[PDB]
Amino acid sequence: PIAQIHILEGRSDEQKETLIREVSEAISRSLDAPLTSVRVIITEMAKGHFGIGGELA
Amino acid sequence: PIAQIHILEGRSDEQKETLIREVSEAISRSLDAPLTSVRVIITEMAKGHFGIGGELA
Amino acid sequence: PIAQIHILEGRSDEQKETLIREVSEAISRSLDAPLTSVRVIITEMAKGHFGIGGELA
Amino acid sequence: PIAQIHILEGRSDEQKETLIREVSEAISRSLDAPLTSVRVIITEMAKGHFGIGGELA
Amino acid sequence: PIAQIHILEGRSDEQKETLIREVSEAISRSLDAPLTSVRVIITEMAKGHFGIGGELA
Amino acid sequence: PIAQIHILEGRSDEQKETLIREVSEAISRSLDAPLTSVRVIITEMAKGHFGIGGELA
Repeated sequence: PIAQIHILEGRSDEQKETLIREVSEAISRSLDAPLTSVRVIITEMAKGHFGIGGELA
Repeated sequence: PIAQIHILEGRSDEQKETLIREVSEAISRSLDAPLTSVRVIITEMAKGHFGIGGELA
Repeated sequence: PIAQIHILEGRSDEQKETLIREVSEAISRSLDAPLTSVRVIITEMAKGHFGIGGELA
Repeated sequence: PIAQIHILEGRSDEQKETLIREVSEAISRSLDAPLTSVRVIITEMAKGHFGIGGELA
Repeated sequence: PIAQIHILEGRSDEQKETLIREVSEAISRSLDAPLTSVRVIITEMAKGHFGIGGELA
Repeated sequence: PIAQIHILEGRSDEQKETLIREVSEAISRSLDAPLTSVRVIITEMAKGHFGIGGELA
């Protein structure tokens, strides 16, 4: 499986490193698929590039 | 709804702020869905990262 | 500009046609870009594929 | 945060429901983000649309 | 490298198989990357979901 | 067709320029579609934003 997560900028390297592993584990557990086949892509968004209800977050 | 718009870099903060609101309004109008449920993601592409007809824009 | 809009399935072809035109006009307006240069992708989501808070919405 | 997970088709609704909840809880854990603010998109891939090394896997 | 290719539906399995192999070989060539490390995703678009200039193309 | 390729950062401008053309040619050949209708988006990922098997590449 291939997961792309869109998150707001500001997180540290450690939180994003935990994000990749815990999500890959949750995908491997829920789908009974090999952990080694799971790939995770983290995409950071600037505050001016993400909107909720037509307004910036 | 969740909209991701791929645009070329070079726009100002104001044009992208208008982009998020006007697109979210157009999605809310066309789908009769609550404006607050609409999310918009702006993804900027460098000139060397976007091609048309096999050539750079 | 290229826009991909994730929406829950269930809309008619007429509503999804309205969604493409209203969003394209909104993108062309906010960025002062040629309308013919704007492309919109509609990606439908089944009720079993979209979640909010880990729960299927 | 918004997550889009590309998986090969074939899973049941119960497995894809488990996938949405376990991933959302993993994202909320790693980023200390509100669970209700996490959205997950499941995009199924036919066996004829996914390739590894130019060969259909 | 991971490639997602949005195409209008209608192609045969043989053409979409050719598309995956030719693109993977092109990516492996340009980046000097291992072919087995290249994955290609084909995302079909209905004629009612793709627009050019706000009009369904 | 619209192709988005997720590649690791570190490539030069020339390798990415070759990537756009060779992939657009492979898409145009495999689908018998006009080369001018093919668009390619290159998305770079930092080393801390891409995982394989729950670990960083």
